[PDB]
Amino acid sequence: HKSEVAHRFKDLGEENFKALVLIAFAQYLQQCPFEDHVKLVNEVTEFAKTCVADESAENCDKSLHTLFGDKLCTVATLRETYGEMADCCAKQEPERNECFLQHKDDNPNLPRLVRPEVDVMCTAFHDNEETFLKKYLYEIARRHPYFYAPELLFFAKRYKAAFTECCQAADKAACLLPKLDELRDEGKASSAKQRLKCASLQKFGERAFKAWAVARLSQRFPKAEFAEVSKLVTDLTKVHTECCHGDLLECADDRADLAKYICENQDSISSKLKECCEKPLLEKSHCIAEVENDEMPADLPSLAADFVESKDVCKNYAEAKDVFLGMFLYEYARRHPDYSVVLLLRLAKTYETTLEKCCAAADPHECYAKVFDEFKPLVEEPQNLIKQNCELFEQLGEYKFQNALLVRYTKKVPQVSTPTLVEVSRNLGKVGSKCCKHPEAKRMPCAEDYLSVVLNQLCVLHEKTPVSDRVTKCCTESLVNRRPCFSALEVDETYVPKEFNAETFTFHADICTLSEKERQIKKQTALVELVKHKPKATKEQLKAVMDDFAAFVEKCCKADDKETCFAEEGKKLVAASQAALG
Ligand SMILES: CCCCCCCCCC(=O)O
Ligand SMILES: CCCCCCCCCC(=O)O
Ligand SMILES: CCCCCCCCCC(=O)O
Repeated sequence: HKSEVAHRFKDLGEENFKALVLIAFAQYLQQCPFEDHVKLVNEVTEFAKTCVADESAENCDKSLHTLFGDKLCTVATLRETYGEMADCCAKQEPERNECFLQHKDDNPNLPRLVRPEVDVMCTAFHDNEETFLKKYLYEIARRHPYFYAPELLFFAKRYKAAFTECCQAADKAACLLPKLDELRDEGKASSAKQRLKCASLQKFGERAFKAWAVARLSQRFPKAEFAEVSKLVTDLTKVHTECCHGDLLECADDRADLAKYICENQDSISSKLKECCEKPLLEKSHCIAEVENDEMPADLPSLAADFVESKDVCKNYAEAKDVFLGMFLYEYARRHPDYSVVLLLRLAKTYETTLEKCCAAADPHECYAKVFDEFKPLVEEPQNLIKQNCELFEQLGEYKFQNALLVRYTKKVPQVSTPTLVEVSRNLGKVGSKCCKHPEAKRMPCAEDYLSVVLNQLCVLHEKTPVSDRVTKCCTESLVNRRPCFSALEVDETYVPKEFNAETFTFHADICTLSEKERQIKKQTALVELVKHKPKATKEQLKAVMDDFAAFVEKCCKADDKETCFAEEGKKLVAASQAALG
């Protein structure tokens, strides 16, 4: 066109336009004050309007990149607030922007964001909802500089809706709070999955990512043709590459184009792309990305036919080893939307391995014959894992469930810090409630989805401060094998118990007046230390100590005399127990 600005303005809309302009400036200039950005966004929104009136207007022709970088350098403090960054402003653009991208901090040093009181929020909301929302958007944006802007703007709207529906309720806290807590987990998972994808794309390479994308796309569009899927796995991979790099404009467009393409060729891909394809430009890609699995064709051959019996398996495989393996995935994946992608990748690598051992010997069509027999154990393991954990989560609550995990993982890796153990066992438990809620069909995939980021967080920390060689083995190990590795660790027999400390087992009646949250975290932290001290304790010897401690609290946090019963009856328990546990 002529005016790239006008086009995007007209396209996006004043409302979404200003929101994104802010998020953008916020992600680059993570240090300037809110008041500073609003001024920028306004100066910018005013310009764009100029172009929407007359495209020939000065600069209305300039490239978005050029215009953007021009304003960033309009920041005087730049040199003292950012210093080195102010140096980028001295280059021709290809480099100037490339320069900017570099000085983007992934993990800056800002004060953790504290959640005000429901009523303080609801009032701020009502008084001036624009600057209240804009201000909070600016706070999130600057802390997560690589979060895909449009997706962030999409959470924003989900936030604006919780306050709208809740701030008008009798019990605003019972309404809002459980909503903010959810939005928080989702937003945190989302940012972790993005970061996780770029990490793997660089660590493991284009091949692995393409293999992942194939199995992934085959489950959703089981009707599209492998040629169609390859077309998409190719573009898709190009999209993450650019998005990961950091350029929002490039990333934004790449996503736009691929979304349009998918829509025009709807029929060739899936039947469920109905809604997503009618939605506006800003929601299309996101919608499609979340879309539901199209139904898998009823009449289709068997796999053993084309991949087990066939005496060409080796001829076609050697002709092009990757295109053939991708076919196996495409074929196996669209037949199993109930499998986790990592399970699929686990099979493809098992197939690839035997295919290499058999196409090089006597009579292969007989070497790789008992291959599907090798898949059984691989499949049965995660399945049984889900069954056993969802069946137990049904016997004990989410809390009494998390505790069981606590015991399990502390015995596996006692070395791990206690606050870390709790955080992890906590998260895992939550994964237990959102996934065990689906039928045997959507379980495995649900689990892998959450587990991935959870497990990755565990490694990200451990990375910073290693503590166990065992976690490091599983963590730096195969991404496809991370989970299995951990489920594999056995009770650490090496580990030498920690010296007793009653201070660590000194509870004061304050626990009587603590939110169910702090109450648990309190009892749960003790539980961890308890096992770190006596790791050979049984579930019997432990269910006992836990139950005794159970009634105990009811006896003093409800007695006319409090902190006494907590010091007299307590002295008795730490004693009875100390002995009960050899
Ligand atoms: C912002 C990255 C923080 C990582 C935390 C991931 C959220 C845990 C997922 C969940 O249990 O709901
Ligand atoms: C294992 C091959 C690496 C491909 C990267 C896939 C990362 C997706 C992580 C997830 O969301 O679960
Ligand atoms: C230190 C954190 C403990 C790691 C737990 C990893 C989860 C594996 C799932 C399971 O087998 O239950």
